[PDB]
Amino acid sequence: NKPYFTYNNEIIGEATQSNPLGNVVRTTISFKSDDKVSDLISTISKAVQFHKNNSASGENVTINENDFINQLKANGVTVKTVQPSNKNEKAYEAIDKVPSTSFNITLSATGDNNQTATIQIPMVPQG
Repeated sequence: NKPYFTYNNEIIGEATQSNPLGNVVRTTISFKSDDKVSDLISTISKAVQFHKNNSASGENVTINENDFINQLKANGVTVKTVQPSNKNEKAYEAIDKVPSTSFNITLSATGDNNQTATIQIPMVPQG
């Protein structure tokens, strides 16, 4: 009766003893220099739904942006704050430099009865 994610409405499996990569989504999110962090999070969030138990309707995953950027940074992405050119513009965070190697982003959520589900989403740099 476990909580679970879907990605574009496909049920994502658990990591199992036999298949420890059972929760790696069959997708790739591409990213490149100048991509807005908000746009990458939006792409992931549109695709991912969490289910707090086996029969529950899907709910939006809310991805913490600080956690997300720290995952990017640990995996060789450098991040820039693009500064506003005057007081009427807003700063935003964007991909600065990309690594050569793919990596997974980890997303977890806690459902009913403090049961946690985790999925891994592959990130593909374009150079």
